[PDB]
Amino acid sequence: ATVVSGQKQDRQGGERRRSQLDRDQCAYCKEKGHWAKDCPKKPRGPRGPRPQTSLL
RNA sequence: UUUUGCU
Ligand SMILES: [Zn+2]
Repeated sequence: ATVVSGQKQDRQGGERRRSQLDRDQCAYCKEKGHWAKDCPKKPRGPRGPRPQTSLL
C-alpha cells in the first residue's frame, strides 16, 4: 500500500484529563472491554470503506 | 458524540 506524510501545521497530542479512560476501556463509545481501535461503532465495515458520510 | 491510550 501507499503511505506518505503530507504537510502539518499544528501537531497533535491530546492529553488533559479523560474522565477515567481505563486501560481496558474504549475512548469512542465509552465501552468497557474493547478498545477504540476495536470499537464496533467504528466507521469500518461491513462493506464500504469510506468514513465521514456526506448524505444524510 | 466520544479513537483525549506505549505494541
Ligand atoms: Zn467502543
